[PDB]
Amino acid sequence: ASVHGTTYELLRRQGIDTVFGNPGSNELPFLKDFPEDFRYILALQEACVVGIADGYAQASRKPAFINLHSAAGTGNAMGALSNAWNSHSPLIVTAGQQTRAMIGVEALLTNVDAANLPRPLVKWSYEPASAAEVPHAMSRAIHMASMAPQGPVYLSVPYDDWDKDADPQSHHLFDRHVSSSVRLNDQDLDILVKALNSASNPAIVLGPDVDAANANADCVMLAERLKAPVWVAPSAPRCPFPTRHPCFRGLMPAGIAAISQLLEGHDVVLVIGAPVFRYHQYDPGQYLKPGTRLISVTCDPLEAARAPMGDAIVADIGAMASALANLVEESSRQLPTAAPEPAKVDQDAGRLHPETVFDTLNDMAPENAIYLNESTSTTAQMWQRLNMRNPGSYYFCAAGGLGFALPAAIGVQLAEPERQVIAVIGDGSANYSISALWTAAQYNIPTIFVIMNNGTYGALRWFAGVLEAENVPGLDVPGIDFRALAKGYGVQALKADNLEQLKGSLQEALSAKGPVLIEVSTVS
Amino acid sequence: ASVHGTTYELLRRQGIDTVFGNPGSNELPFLKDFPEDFRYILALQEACVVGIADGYAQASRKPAFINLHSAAGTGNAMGALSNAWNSHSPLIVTAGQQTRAMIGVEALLTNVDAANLPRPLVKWSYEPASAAEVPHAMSRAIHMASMAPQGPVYLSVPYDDWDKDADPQSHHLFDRHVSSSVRLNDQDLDILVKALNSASNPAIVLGPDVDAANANADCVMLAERLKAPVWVAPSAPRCPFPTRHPCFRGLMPAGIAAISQLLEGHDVVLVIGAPVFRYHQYDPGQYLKPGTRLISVTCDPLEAARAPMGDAIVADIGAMASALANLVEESSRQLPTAAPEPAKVDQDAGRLHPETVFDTLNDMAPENAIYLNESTSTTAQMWQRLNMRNPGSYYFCAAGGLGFALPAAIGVQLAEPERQVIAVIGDGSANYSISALWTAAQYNIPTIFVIMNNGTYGALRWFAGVLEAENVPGLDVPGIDFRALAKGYGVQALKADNLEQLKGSLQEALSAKGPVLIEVSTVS
Amino acid sequence: ASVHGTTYELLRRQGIDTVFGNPGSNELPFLKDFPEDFRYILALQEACVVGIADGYAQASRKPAFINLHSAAGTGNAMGALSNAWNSHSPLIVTAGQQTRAMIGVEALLTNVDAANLPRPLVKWSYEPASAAEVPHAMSRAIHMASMAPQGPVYLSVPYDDWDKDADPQSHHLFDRHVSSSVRLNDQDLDILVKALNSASNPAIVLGPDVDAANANADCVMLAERLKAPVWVAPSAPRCPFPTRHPCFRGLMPAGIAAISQLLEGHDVVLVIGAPVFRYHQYDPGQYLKPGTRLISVTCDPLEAARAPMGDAIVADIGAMASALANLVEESSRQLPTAAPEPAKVDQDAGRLHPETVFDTLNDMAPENAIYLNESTSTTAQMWQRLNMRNPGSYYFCAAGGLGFALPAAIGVQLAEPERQVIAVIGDGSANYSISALWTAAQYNIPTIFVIMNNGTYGALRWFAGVLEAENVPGLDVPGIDFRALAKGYGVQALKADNLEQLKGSLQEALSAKGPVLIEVSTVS
Ligand SMILES: Cc1ncc(C[n+]2csc(CCOP(=O)(O)OP(=O)(O)O)c2C)c(N)n1
Ligand SMILES: Cc1ncc(C[n+]2csc(CCOP(=O)(O)OP(=O)(O)O)c2C)c(N)n1
Ligand SMILES: Cc1ncc(C[n+]2csc(CCOP(=O)(O)OP(=O)(O)O)c2C)c(N)n1
Ligand SMILES: [Ca+2]
Ligand SMILES: [Ca+2]
Ligand SMILES: [Ca+2]
Ligand SMILES: [Ca+2]
Ligand SMILES: [Ca+2]
Ligand SMILES: [Ca+2]
Ligand SMILES: [Ca+2]
Ligand SMILES: [Ca+2]
Ligand SMILES: [Ca+2]
Ligand SMILES: [Mg+2]
Ligand SMILES: [Mg+2]
Repeated sequence: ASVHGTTYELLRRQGIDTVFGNPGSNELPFLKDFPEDFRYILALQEACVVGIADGYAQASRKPAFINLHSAAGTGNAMGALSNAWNSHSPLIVTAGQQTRAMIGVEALLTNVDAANLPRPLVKWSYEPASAAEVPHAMSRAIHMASMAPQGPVYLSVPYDDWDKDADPQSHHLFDRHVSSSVRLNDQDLDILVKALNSASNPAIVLGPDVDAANANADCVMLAERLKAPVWVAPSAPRCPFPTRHPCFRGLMPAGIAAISQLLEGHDVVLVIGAPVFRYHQYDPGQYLKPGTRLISVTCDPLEAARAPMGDAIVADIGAMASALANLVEESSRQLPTAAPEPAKVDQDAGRLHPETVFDTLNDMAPENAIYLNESTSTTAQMWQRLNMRNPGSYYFCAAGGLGFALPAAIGVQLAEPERQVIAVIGDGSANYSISALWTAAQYNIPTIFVIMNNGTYGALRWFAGVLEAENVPGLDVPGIDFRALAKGYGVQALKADNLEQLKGSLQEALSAKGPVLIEVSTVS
Repeated sequence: ASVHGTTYELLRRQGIDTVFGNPGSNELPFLKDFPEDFRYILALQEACVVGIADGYAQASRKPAFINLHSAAGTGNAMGALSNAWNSHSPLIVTAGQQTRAMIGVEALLTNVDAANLPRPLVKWSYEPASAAEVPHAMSRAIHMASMAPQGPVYLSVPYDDWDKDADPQSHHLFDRHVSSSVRLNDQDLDILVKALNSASNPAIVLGPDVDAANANADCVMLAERLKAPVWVAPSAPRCPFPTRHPCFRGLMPAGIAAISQLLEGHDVVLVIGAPVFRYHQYDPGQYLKPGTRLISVTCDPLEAARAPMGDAIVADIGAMASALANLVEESSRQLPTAAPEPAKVDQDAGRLHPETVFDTLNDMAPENAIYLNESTSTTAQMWQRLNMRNPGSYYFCAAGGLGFALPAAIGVQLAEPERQVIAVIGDGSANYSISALWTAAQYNIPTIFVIMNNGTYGALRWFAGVLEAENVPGLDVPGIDFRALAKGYGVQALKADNLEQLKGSLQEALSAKGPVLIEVSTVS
Repeated sequence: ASVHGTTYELLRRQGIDTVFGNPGSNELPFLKDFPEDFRYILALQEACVVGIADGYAQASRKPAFINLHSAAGTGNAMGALSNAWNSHSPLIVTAGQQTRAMIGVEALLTNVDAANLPRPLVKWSYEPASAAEVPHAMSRAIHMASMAPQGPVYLSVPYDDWDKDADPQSHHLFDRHVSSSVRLNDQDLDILVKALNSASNPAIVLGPDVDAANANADCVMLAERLKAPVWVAPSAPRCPFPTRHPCFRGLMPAGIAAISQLLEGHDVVLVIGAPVFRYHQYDPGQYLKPGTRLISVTCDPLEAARAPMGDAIVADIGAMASALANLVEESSRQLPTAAPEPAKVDQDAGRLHPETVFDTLNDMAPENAIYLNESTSTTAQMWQRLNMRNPGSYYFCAAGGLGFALPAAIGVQLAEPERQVIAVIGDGSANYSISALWTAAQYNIPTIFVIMNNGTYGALRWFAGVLEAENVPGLDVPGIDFRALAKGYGVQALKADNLEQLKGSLQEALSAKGPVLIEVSTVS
């Protein structure tokens, strides 16, 4: 067998059947004789390739396989890798290298010092020392991406390796099963359970690894048993809990003082599947108020190590959430009361308040819709106004890096064909990965893109006001016609200049069989 | 509180009370006002510092704290870090940096790009961005070293940081408990147990992480229940099993073909706490013969990912070994028969055969002795001839890097004052870290050093013969007087030119109250 | 031709005929069939290997070739590389790697992520992607080490590559000549010369790259023409000027305020072949006083970039010094007056003051002696008391990293067999690379080692006093018998407890035909 044949068998045997890519010359020998049972999803720029793959992996809860061109292609994707690192996305990033005979002279297309290029944004990065090692290196990549804490990995392959003979002993790679589905030993788990049962006013904080693990339902049972309020950890990349469940308390503000105040009076705070904490704004104060003990369950040693407070347990979130949900006592305390309905913001017949947009989406979208957020000034309102009952219903750039949501919404839609995906994206954010739209058109992936157009980088204008910063350049982005951009990449385009048009446009988008972009005129 | 005071409180609160070090100017502000409840162990070169700390950590089964001088001191220790990485040794390596005001100009003693210096031999490497971050960075270092898979970490601290005010919120660091004591979820554990119970001819292979976890006794119960032979995984850094237990089958040869042949006929091979496998010699062939399934339990994702065959589970070795030992059925098969006694090699009244040395050590040493091996051509015979009943009884440079055993034997002896440590070290190996002897003298740490002196790099001569390599320079090391070197560093010195003198010397060494070096004239 | 044959031809053709090494298994296939016209110099630990090679390269003013064993051997040498980086030493560091077929599984002796190991202490670091690339990679290593600014490089080679067929086109590598012998263009050079000619009170500061370039005599002519005082830049690794020339003003103190004060009143300060500046102690103040302009000529962009003041020119020091010396006008100012003779410190019949030692060395040593300094508390006195008329007469660990001088003195002596080398080394420093003594004995390299024994890390005690630091552990090193250590490695040993014995011992050492160590009892 060739290295090419053995590697594709490995991938198939390990459950991979889709390649997200932008091709180049170093990759043609890998991509040739492309197996009939595999799918290739082309995107026009590598941030888009990786974004699409990322959404696909996150939604599918399985690794996604990527093929990029050498250093320039990998480099174009590195902002996308920043997000993937923070979301623990299992991405197998492969890139082609020059033929081994031309690496030394640094011929054009040579990826110099290749394994260092994507660092520090990958779990593992490697270029094999021989062609026969490639299948083994690919196996390592698959498992490194897939083991807890999941994350992106990188493999560079000289293009002449593919046609070489594989090692017959590579067959032992095909069916390897590697598990990290582990939980705290029984003795120490019993101690934890007793601490939760004995708490007088527990609280629960959930992060993205709960949704990644599909531990949402177990966390609901845990919160109902403990009669505890539930918050989503700050800067949330995913939604880990039904947002109209009586226990839900919403998104935590991303500040030290604000979180310790929220937790005041709670004697035990159990954090699951989140860093402690992904703060953002400067908000100095106490990490915890006196009287609060924090206990973190994380899939990631790096999270456990950097938490400035609390005990931690490093384990699989699915295994731990299931165990905890089934072991804790049913408290006789009263179940928390559901959050009140959000207020309706006054809306005239002119430009749309973002609150209006979210309320209308929540009114019209199916109950199993999936939302993506890259409307950076409106996140708090979005979290308050969308009823997200199901797992896998929300994604936000986990490193704050713009250019995620537009391609990721395509990948999510590919992963979940029966769930309408709706990406809510600011006019600023929409540009970073605008060319991703083409992939939705070409493959007829019926994502809905809602562009919130207020002509400015609104979150930056706001922060400049907080800083009392004057004379800041580059905050406005006037003069972008998003309907024309949609037409440019073959996506049906609609406008909404007022509420009546928003409703009409959303009705048309929801029934459409292809992707749709709606340009919404929002308040400045 | 100062950064100095807060950091030492953190260390004390986290169980650290000993600093292994070689001082320098960037470190004086850390070392001043040294707490009265801490111990400083000086060594004369940094390979020795780290070696001593490594032995201490491995034997104590807890982190060891190190302080080195900037780049040159760290660099002198990097061979020692190569071994520590492979043995999963929890070492907290700190190094002082220039004052922040002098870093830019690269004043003498500036550690340039400091965090990159020890890579790739550390789990985590960091220089804090401010003085008030130092306690938090130290906390990260402690936990990163201590979480599974354990390993060395590195922290560089500008010397002016120590006197600065600490953040009062650093108090939340002091009592953090971080656990990775996890095991496979119940459903999948039951599947594994059923596979072991249903095996017709199981075998067990154990590596160093069993001894590190003190899982030895649980593995004995597991092997007795399964009626299975037990091997030690190749290139063994530690001894995970009683070497005269009826199930013990010794050290596996470090070759692909040799191991698959040994495992032939065994339908299930359970590997615990080892890489799959730390091969050494070129010995191409099948990774496994038809009919053998391999299952690996490892504490290290990197091990699980690179295994070329078998299923893997990433979990704590102590937790998994205890669970497996208590869940498997008692097989009705006959218990394996103990290995026969080793042959007595003919010995005249002249230079000593290594077999003779090991037999005599085994005859005279206490049953709870601890051995270290850095006699590279005699390892197989050592493993056959020493009855090691207890955990923590054997150490060998885990990366094959010479210069470990002499300092590590001092650290092991410090960790286990009631257990006589005996380091068996070749004349070649003894030089790498010879100055470590001084620490044993100064602190009166009564390690016994047995120098196997045959005048040559014997393992290299042997391999040159295997390669049929002629005209290889640098293989002989004549003209070293080890008694004179011992006197140089204040260690009592004895000679053994024949068996009678070996017995006499060992009797004197075993009764001595200080360290002793015995120079043994072994066969060329 | 094999890769082995082609590589050794390349080395020979490029002027390399000596391998400094400590062997291992990954290196035997390189070292076998060792050419009859090459020399192998064995040392017992890799800090010693590299130190010896470094001294050889610095003194010979040509690259030195090193062969180390994989990661552990390379790691043991990294403190030595810290010094080599700072001294711009052209060192070609090669290390053997596992056979390509065993790299993936990380067999014992695999150097993982090899090219990252010695970073950031090398100019270039690389592992070739195929066997046929090895000669080309070796060529790159040779030239990268040798081009200005010179420095260490690293090459890792899988051991199976050596026996493979080489590319016949590798013959184009053999006779490549690569020059960096460049100087400032004529127009800008004329501007510089006019600035020097028009200065009313110029000063000159010289660093180690002057001695490396053998630009010493040109700098003498330059200083005589400009009638300018000459200082050696701080933390001096080499001596760039005759120390009894009337213009010489000695070693600059390594402090910001102290240097700007020394330069006050000098309208133009020309720095050649030094960083601006290798400060050490904290001595805040002005980089330059008003009225002083600084101009730096450096071979190193990194030096030019980080200088906090002055203009800079990046060029070859030899070419620039020769051009400047021959272009500047002869000033009619009076030649500076020679520094006065140093004072004779009172000396009783007891332990030796370091001043006494240096005065006696200067009285008895040949005029073409070469000195090395690793007596860290006595450097200022050494620089005042030794008349060093010739180039290549002084070496001091360029990064301050101890363990340089003892092995480097052996390498210097090998490079300069007609020049008596005298290494003056503190009792603390002597231990770091003590095993290097064996190489001097085995090869009969007649270096003289003068051990200044005061029982303590005196420079650290002094600095602790400056800091007013109490309770600093680890500052004393009692109980080392250096005569016994010398005997241990086969080096003739002498003692000097008083001045009469010092003179007697030095007379015997100077006439000896082998290496000699003198243990001198110096004042505490
Ligand atoms: C790749 C990248 N570049 C720059 C930023 C900085 N960024 C933070 S929010 C913001 C404005 C985004 O504007 P828009 O999408 O229109 O949303 P709005 O803030 O107006 O709601 C920008 C540019 C970023 N996070 N990522
Ligand atoms: C730091 C380091 N340098 C070099 C080697 C290569 N090495 C492998 S075994 C060997 C010989 C050791 O000789 P000795 O300790 O006398 O034992 P013997 O082989 O004679 O039993 C050497 C140098 C190594 N493993 N580590
Ligand atoms: C590898 C290394 N480790 C530690 C130091 C810190 N160091 C600075 S000077 C000094 C003392 C050296 O003592 P000695 O050689 O006896 O000379 P003295 O200071 O007594 O003159 C030490 C350990 C260093 N520079 N390099
Ligand atoms: Ca509504
Ligand atoms: Ca799907
Ligand atoms: Ca906007
Ligand atoms: Ca016996
Ligand atoms: Ca103990
Ligand atoms: Ca030997
Ligand atoms: Ca005199
Ligand atoms: Ca010469
Ligand atoms: Ca001293
Ligand atoms: Mg990078
Ligand atoms: Mg490094």
